[PDB]
Amino acid sequence: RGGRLCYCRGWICFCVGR
Repeated sequence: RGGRLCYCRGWICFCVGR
């Protein structure tokens, strides 16, 4: 899982941390 996952999809990018 790493820790924080940032997903960028086009002109919007969100990132979630656990």
